[PDB]
Amino acid sequence: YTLPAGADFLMCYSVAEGYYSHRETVNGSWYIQDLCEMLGKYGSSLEFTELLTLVNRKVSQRRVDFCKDPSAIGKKQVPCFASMLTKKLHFFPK
Amino acid sequence: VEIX
Amino acid sequence: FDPAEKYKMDHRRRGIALIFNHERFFWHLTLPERRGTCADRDNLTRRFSDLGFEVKCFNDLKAEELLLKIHEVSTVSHADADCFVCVFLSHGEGNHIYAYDAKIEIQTLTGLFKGDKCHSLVGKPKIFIIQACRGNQHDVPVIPL
Repeated sequence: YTLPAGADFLMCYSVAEGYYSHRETVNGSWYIQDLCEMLGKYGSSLEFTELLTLVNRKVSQRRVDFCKDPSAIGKKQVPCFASMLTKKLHFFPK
Repeated sequence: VEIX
Repeated sequence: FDPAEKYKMDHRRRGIALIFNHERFFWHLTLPERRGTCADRDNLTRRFSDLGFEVKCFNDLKAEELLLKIHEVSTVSHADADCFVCVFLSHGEGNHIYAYDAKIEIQTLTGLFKGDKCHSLVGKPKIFIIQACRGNQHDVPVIPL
């Protein structure tokens, strides 16, 4: 079979459409911190979209704990990934 | 925490 | 039809992981500094290096420079690579991210890697990772019933 020219893209966003995304001034962004933790732990074994789903859960557990603007306290973030992948993706040790 |  | 089919990840190289790291912006964009972003860049470099990627970082590129660099990478051969990864760490809104001096629409960046534009990545994963705001809504907390 031929393939569509649009196929096999995976777009991994730190937050769903239309929203603010959060970044800690020392530790880095919520999303990249949790992505990197999951990569360290599971990158070499789990399927990558499976891993990204774990990242969705990790980031969803976080909240703005302190903020100069009291209305922003407790605010949230869910990441969003878009798959045009056609197969399972693993990064087993080469 | 800062906004991106 | 194999429901367990996997991408072939047995090429000579894992492939390239580009990281575009943006910390400060042209004064007139009125965008605050992104403290903590180099922490992200370094964290990603370690994790992706450990997965076999050849990681290349670029810091605070102007839009013209960024687009040149991404065009360059899209035109080199990925024949002996498993996949391609491209990370943007910056400000954003709508469907765009910011380079140092100007917004870039995400579709402009991804379009360079579509099958007809980048033959050597046809059939291989093309993975884009974007840390950036995407609008002005601040999501609120809810609880289940």
